[PDB]
Formats: sequence, C-alpha cells, structure tokens
Amino acid sequence: MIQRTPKIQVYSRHPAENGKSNFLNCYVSGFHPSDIEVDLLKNGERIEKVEHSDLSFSKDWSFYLLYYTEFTPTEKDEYACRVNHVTLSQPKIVKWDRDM
Amino acid sequence: RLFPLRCLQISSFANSSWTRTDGLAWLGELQTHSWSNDSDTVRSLKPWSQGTFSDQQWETLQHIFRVYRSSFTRDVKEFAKMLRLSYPLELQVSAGCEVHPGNASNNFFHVAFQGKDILSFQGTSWEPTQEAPLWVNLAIQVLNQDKWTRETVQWLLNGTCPQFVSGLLESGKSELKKQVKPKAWLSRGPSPGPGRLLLVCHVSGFYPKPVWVKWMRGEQEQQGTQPGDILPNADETWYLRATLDVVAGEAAGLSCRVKHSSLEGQDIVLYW
Ligand SMILES: CCCCCCCCCCCCCCCCCCCCCCCCCC(=O)N[C@@H](CO[C@H]1O[C@H](CO)[C@H](O)[C@H](O)[C@H]1O)[C@H](O)[C@H](O)CCCCCCCCCCCCCC
Repeated sequence: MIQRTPKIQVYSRHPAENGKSNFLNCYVSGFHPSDIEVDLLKNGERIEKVEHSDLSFSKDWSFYLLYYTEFTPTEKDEYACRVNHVTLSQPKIVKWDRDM
Repeated sequence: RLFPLRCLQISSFANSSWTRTDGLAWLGELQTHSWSNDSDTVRSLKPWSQGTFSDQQWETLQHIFRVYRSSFTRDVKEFAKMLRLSYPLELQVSAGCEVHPGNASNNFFHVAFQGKDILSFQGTSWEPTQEAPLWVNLAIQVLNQDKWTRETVQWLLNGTCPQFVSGLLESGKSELKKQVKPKAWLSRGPSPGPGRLLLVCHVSGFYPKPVWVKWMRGEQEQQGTQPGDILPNADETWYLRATLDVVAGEAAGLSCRVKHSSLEGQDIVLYW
C-alpha cells in the first residue's frame, strides 16, 4: 500500500579518508510500493554514475534498496542521498556524516 | 545455518497497460539470481547459480519462467477487471524451500497484493489468508480450478526446489562458509542538547551477517547501547553502528565490544 515511507541511511564502505578512494552507500528501505527515485548528491548536484542492487523486499513485504558509488571525501565537499516516493511531499534528502 | 532459498517476484501494474515484473532468488543471505524484465532470461550472479542443473534442466525451468512471467501478468490484469480492483497494482510473490538434514524439506509460496498477504499454496491447492479480503476466495475458486498450474507449482515446491537447493548448496560450499573479518573504529556523534555528546562504534566489512556489538564500557559489562540496523555493503559484507549517549565526565574508560564468527575467540575491543 502507499503507506510505508522509505527509511534512508547513508554511510561509507570505508573510514572517511580525505583524498583516499572509497564508496558511498545509501540504503533506502521499508517503503512501498516499489516505484521510487534515488540520487546521490555532491554539493547538491546528482552524481551521474551511481549503481544500485536489485530491489528486494522484507518479510513484511516492504521493499529495500542499496544505491552506491565510488567517491573521494574532502573536508569541503558534502554528499547526500536524495530520495523521492509517493508517501512523501518533498524528496527527502539525508546528508552523510563521517561520524554517524 | 539457515540456508533456505527465497525466490522473490515483484510485479507492478501502473494501469492495465503499463506493467513490469522483476525477480531475484536468495540462497541464505546471498542473492544468487536476478531476473530483470528487460531480459528474456534469469541472470546467474554466482558461478554456482546453476546448482547441479545440466544446461537442459536449467533451460526447462527458464522456459517455465519465460512462459510464467508471460502468463502471470496476463492472468493478473483479468482478475483486476473481474473482481473490479483499482489499478495501481502491486503484486509480490515469495516462493521457496529450505533443505533439512538429509531427508525432508519445507517449502512455501506466498503472494501479496498491495503489500499484504492474500493467499498462498497449501498442499496442492490455494488457500486465502488470515486477513485476506473476501473477494480473494472468488479469485481462489478460479485458481483452484486450473489443475495443471496447480500440479506444476506442487511438483516444484516438494520436488524440484529441494533437489535444486541441495545442489546449489554443495556446489556453493566454497562461498557460503566464507568468513570476512570486519574492521572497527570509533568517533563522536553530535550532542543533541545535553551538555554531553554521544559515542559511536563503527563495524564494517564482515560476512556472515550475524554480529554482536555492545558499548559495554566497563570490562564488567555495561549497558545503554543503541545498535543500528545491519546495513549492506555492495561487496557482500555489511555495516553496523552502535551508539551510546553519555556524560563526557565518565565517558572515559568506556569501550565497544565486537563479537563475530570471523573472530575466533577475540572479541574486538576499542577503548574510548
Ligand atoms: C519456486 C522455485 C522453484 C525452485 C527452482 C528455481 C530457483 C531459481 C529461481 C531463479 C529466479 C526466479 C525468481 C523467482 C520468481 C518467483 C517464483 C515464481 C514461481 C512461478 C512458478 C511457475 C508457474 C507455472 C504455472 C503457470 O505458469 N501457470 C499459468 C499457465 O497455465 C495455463 O497454461 C498451462 C500451459 O502452460 C496449462 O494449459 C494450464 O492448464 C493453464 O491454466 C497460469 O495461467 C498462471 O499464470 C499461474 C499463476 C501462478 C501464481 C498465482 C499466484 C496468485 C495470483 C492471484 C492474485 C490475483 C490478484 C488480482 C489483483
């Protein structure tokens, strides 16, 4: 049903290391229906080349997805996960914090 | 040692003219297959994604699928028309079996409409469910009529599936046992408002999903820990974050205890 709203969580495959290569992860979950849009941002701008896993669902039938991309952190640049779904009025964006 | 096989199907109908259905199978926690609806074929994700099946048995199944995906969407649009159901549609299927020590196996087949169960396969025919809108028996009476589709499903759950899985298992031995050691590190999470902050344990890169992470500060176990969900890493491993909310005063001496299959007896411990 159009009632379960997505839960967004952002993290790094590796310990942030300014200048060092890494992967940015965005786990969108527990939403429903499946239709949904998700972008990885770099200072507000979407990253052109990002990939995700096959969308699946949990036992409670809610869908879940993992979007990710290679990136290199830098004290100035801030990344974030932008998500849009029917259960939400505005595309919620969740920022990435190297400490959480 | 939960190594069931979960074959999931997501069919989405925007209206009776716009549809898409995609699938994927999970053996234990590993996605072994992927069946997009742009491909006329089920993608193998692992070198053993074919279990013990000769390219002939596989093909037979594949066709069973080609036709099935084709026949499933045709059938859905009709039940829609008939039982008069609004059109944005969401159908989900969860079928499978998990092989047990030597002999028997259990299997399942649950379909969900609009995020909720509505029916499933019991014994040899279809049974509506707990809550299961009343119109569902209408659909069911009909389904229960198609004898072959009702004998194919059957043979599949109690017959093929197990055989398939048992194969998948032996030929997959190599990777399901695999164990990856996680690396951990600490950091402080912003203080919401107290004159105090919050600590953060970070554990990532482990394989068998099961993990134990506690902020048991004093060597003598402590409490208050706030485990997060176990998130995935596109490299088969996972990530976990346990936080604690403390007073900076005695926030010292605390510690983060990590227990995990990959680590034999060594529980990693990081002192703040
Ligand atoms: C189960 C797994 C087995 C183990 C081995 C595979 C493991 C590897 C999996 C790899 C990835 C695959 C992803 C998993 C996808 C999800 C599982 C899908 C299971 C599909 C099993 C194949 C069904 C075979 C029966 C079928 O296609 N029936 C056909 C053809 O039947 C007709 O034609 C036949 C000849 O072809 C005969 O003439 C027959 O008499 C006639 O009626 C039949 O027409 C139906 O499409 C069968 C539907 C079955 C699901 C119904 C579920 C409930 C739906 C009702 C909900 C209504 C809601 C309304 C809003």
